[PDB]
Amino acid sequence: RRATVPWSH
Amino acid sequence: RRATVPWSH
Amino acid sequence: GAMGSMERASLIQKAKLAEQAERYEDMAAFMKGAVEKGEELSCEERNLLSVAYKNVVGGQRAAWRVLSSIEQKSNEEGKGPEVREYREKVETELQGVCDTVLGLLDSHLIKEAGDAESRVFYLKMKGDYYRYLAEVATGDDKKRIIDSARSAYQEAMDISKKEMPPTNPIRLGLALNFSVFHYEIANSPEEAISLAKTTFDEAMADLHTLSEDSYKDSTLIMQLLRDNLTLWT
Amino acid sequence: GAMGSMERASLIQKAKLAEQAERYEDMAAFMKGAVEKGEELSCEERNLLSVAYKNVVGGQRAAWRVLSSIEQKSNEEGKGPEVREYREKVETELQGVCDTVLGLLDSHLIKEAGDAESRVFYLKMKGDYYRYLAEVATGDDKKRIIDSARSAYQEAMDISKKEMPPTNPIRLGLALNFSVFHYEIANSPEEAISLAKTTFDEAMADLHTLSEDSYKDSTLIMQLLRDNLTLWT
Ligand SMILES: C=CC(C)(C)OC[C@H]1O[C@H](O[C@@H]2C3=C([C@H](C)COC(C)=O)C[C@H](O)[C@]3(C)/C=C3/[C@@H](COC)CC[C@H]3[C@@H](C)[C@H]2O)[C@H](O)[C@@H](O)[C@@H]1O
Ligand SMILES: C=CC(C)(C)OC[C@H]1O[C@H](O[C@@H]2C3=C([C@H](C)COC(C)=O)C[C@H](O)[C@]3(C)/C=C3/[C@@H](COC)CC[C@H]3[C@@H](C)[C@H]2O)[C@H](O)[C@@H](O)[C@@H]1O
Ligand SMILES: [Mg+2]
Ligand SMILES: [Mg+2]
Ligand SMILES: [Mg+2]
Ligand SMILES: [Mg+2]
Ligand SMILES: [Mg+2]
Ligand SMILES: [Mg+2]
Repeated sequence: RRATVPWSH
Repeated sequence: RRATVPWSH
Repeated sequence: GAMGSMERASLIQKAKLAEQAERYEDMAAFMKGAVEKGEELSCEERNLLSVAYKNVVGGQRAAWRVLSSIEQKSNEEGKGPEVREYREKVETELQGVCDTVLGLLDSHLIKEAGDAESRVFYLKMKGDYYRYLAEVATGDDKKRIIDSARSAYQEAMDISKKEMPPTNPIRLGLALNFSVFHYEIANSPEEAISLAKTTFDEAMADLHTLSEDSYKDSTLIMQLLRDNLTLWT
Repeated sequence: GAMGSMERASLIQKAKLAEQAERYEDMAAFMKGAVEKGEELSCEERNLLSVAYKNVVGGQRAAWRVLSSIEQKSNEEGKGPEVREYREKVETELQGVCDTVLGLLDSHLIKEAGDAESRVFYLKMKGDYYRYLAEVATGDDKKRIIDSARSAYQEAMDISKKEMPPTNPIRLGLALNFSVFHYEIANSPEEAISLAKTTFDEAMADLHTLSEDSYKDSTLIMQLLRDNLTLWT
């Protein structure tokens, strides 16, 4: 899916 | 690592 | 309890939704509420209970191991109370979850469980959660915690050998976990290896009696026994 | 707050331990306690705050999407209140975390942030957490929630264009997220694509000024912009 930042994990 | 059951995830 | 006003069936339904959503704390809280309705659990419901709490305590144990490793390094030859404090916080939370599970088993799942498949399941869980307590224990009660795990596993083993075929998945998983208990809690690697090997071999000899679906279930846990034997030898 | 008795430095240290242990709820609680000490945050501390809360809300959003999808299917042509109730429970918890983050930003991180790198960072976070509120909103305030996200992102954009080079990672990440806001919240895919493309191209032209380490930082976020453009075209 499309990216946003920060990301999780 | 060594296995036990149930496992997580 | 906070789940006392929710219908049993709704708690079970929500536990299944929580499992799909990977919300394991919620899943465990829903299953605790279902247990506290006072009725026996079905096989599927027992499985939900065990998966929910394993996921909760598994995250806590993994975090405890990370923090313990940092604490060990910080106490070697060559930064204040914070690492110990935070390891203790995680430890206390983990102990609380184990105490909760053990309390559900003692009030009153085990005493009402008469069929082998339910009694062995709950006694295995009792051994597992005393084992998790033993992983973090250091005080005057450590030996009693280890013996509580051993005693629960041993009763489950005795019933399983009398009442279940050697390929029964609960029997196999019990043996897998009791073998790990021997290896890394009781300092008995030879007993751990002997249990895993005899369990594997006896299950192999009984596979011919199974349908394709039962064969798949049993061989999956057998592969875990083999994986552990490969690691240990 | 429950962290009021712990030293600021100890909260920061424990947030870093929690990050290593993958205990993101704890990490976020420690960082909230550090913010509430009332002192400005360093760059590293801002990063810890944003990672902690993103991991918390990310799990909630993922769970909300699973439950929403089940609820949608259960309302198609062709099982009681439980799915809606549990989706609402997760939704309310998510909204609570967003409100907490927005409250930290409003009391008083944004008003004390004078340097571009801190002000843009906090305004981006404000846009992000209003955006998460917008993902679940349906009432009379939905348009105002969307505009609150837009207004925060726009102020951050205006500062970032005046005060930061086009390769600055905060500027790039702001553009990435504001572009996603345009695409999937504001129903403005053309604006989303135009923002991602101009941001990517302007950063490409400024890479020559960077060291190897800064080059690596900037190109990582540029690749996310390119990934989104590839998905959208
Ligand atoms: C957990 C926190 C610790 C370990 C302290 O730091 C995490 C990372 O913080 C820095 O990265 C930031 C950063 C990330 C980078 C893209 C990671 O890729 C590197 C190495 O660039 C992802 C994280 O979500 C974070 C903190 C968040 C943001 C967004 C914040 O929107 C309010 C805007 C873009 C980006 C910027 C701020 C990056 O500058 C370092 O430079 C990294 O080295 C380090 O991994
Ligand atoms: C989340 C729960 C739901 C979806 C209801 O069920 C999970 C699984 O429950 C059953 O598996 C059990 C089972 C697992 C199997 C090894 C999964 O491999 C299959 C398909 O055999 C892993 C789980 O930890 C669980 C519930 C736990 C145990 C241990 C419990 O110790 C107290 C003993 C061994 C094993 C037994 C009980 C398996 O019989 C089904 O047969 C599976 O099909 C299904 O995936
Ligand atoms: Mg009823
Ligand atoms: Mg202790
Ligand atoms: Mg020997
Ligand atoms: Mg002080
Ligand atoms: Mg709602
Ligand atoms: Mg067009």
